Amino acid sequence: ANTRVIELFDEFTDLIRDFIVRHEITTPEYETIMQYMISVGEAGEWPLWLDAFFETTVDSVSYGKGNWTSSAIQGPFFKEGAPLLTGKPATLPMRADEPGDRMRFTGSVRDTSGTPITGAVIDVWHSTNDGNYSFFSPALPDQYLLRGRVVPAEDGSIEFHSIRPVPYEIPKAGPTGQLMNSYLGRHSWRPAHIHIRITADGYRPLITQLYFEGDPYLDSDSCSAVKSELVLPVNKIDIDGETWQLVDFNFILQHN
Amino acid sequence: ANTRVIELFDEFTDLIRDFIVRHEITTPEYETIMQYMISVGEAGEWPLWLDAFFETTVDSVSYGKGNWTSSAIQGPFFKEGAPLLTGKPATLPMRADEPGDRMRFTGSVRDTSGTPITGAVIDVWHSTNDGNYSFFSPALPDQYLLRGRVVPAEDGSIEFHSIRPVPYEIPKAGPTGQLMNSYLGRHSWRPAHIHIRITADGYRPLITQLYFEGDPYLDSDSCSAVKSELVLPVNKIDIDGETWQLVDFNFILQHN
Ligand SMILES: Oc1ccc(O)c(O)c1
Ligand SMILES: [Cl-]
Ligand SMILES: [Fe+3]
Repeated sequence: ANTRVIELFDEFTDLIRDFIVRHEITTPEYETIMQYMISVGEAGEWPLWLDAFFETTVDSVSYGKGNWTSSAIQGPFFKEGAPLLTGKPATLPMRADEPGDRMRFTGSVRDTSGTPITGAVIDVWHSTNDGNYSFFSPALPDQYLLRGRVVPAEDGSIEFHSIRPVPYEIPKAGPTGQLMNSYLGRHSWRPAHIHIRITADGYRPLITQLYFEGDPYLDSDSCSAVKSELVLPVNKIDIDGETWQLVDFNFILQHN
Repeated sequence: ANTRVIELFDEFTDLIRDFIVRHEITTPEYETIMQYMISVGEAGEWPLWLDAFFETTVDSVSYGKGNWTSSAIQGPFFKEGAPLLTGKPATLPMRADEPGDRMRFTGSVRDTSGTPITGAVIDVWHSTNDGNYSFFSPALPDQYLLRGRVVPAEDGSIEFHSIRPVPYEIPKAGPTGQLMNSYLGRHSWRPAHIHIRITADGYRPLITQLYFEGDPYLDSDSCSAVKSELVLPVNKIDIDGETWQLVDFNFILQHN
């Protein structure tokens, strides 16, 4: 689109060139940068690397604060074609003895006023206790597991159980890992989270994630994605052997 | 941990983050970028694209103007290992019936004091008429074509023969070319240039380029790397009833 790209480019160009000058970026520097950017290309990191530092912001622009439910970063992990789920307590598809703490999510889907949005479909997915997002892991089938679509009751409410997601270290060994881990000498962890997308004819898509109080990497997310409005109050319930974690959330929507 | 790296990178990201924001960079735009960035690596174009937009700027910090020869950007197409050329007249390795006007290059290398620098070796590389560089074109073989190393005579003069470069167009079909030609509605032409590198014990290495007077793209370089001081007159002075191009430059080197 010619005129828009023309605008941004030139301004982008000047921005970097000015960055190069003010910091007298030398040739070996240039060369390391270029080398590095090649690295990222050579592995599959661009959506990873870009989503890590920049989408939080591409996000803040696209949907922006206010009394909706706040969006959050989509991530390089979504997968279309999730199953419609409808069972006893409507569970995410998971292996047997999928490990560690069991989880319960409860909530609403109402519009500005507060009137339940019946025609909502609602995708959700999240990483195994073990840091792996199926479809993106040698360890895991290329199937629907901890992924799935859920419909709201006409009363408003929704429910699903899954397992409790936990802190994920982005590949220590990736260009992004090295950048986060070694050169910047910080860490490659995100807080425990659950990604969520919500369609509805006649409203505006929403895409967000939720995290957990007492989450050690809340203040320090690698991907600077955590808004506070989206940290989950967490009830640790001990239904014998299997310790459960229950969580509640009320979604409100854009509404075209 | 790298504090240069810490400091530049944080600023780098805050800028980009600023940039995204003031310009309302929308998700679809974001993705097109990512898609672009990716397709740049796939075309192995980082060192193309990057040098085209930024090497001019890195060049100007990390080497200064003065009574020695002005440097210029290296570009993506340098190769280490070109052969020493020693000859009746030294001649760059060239395919049979290699298309273009026969060019004859003369000059010298001396120091800021006037003394010939007899210990210098001069790398030279330029494109084929056809606008291709060896080792960087699937249309030429990975062998040293139109690359070689000349050394000056005891009296410090240099001479090589070769074909005379012509204006070069970054392939319109690349991601880089597509950006420049289509997306920005500009062109992607550089003027005929000869890349030079001089190294010599005692001296700071020089990498530069030589342009030709009249060169139609002179006032309009895609990479925007021409410098008036580096535009050689061309003397079309014929011999054996055949059409030579005569070009002469005197190199001057800084000490250390
Ligand atoms: O950025 C560039 C592109 C093409 C060239 O021939 C060159 O020397 C530099
Ligand atoms: Cl060598
Ligand atoms: Fe995730």
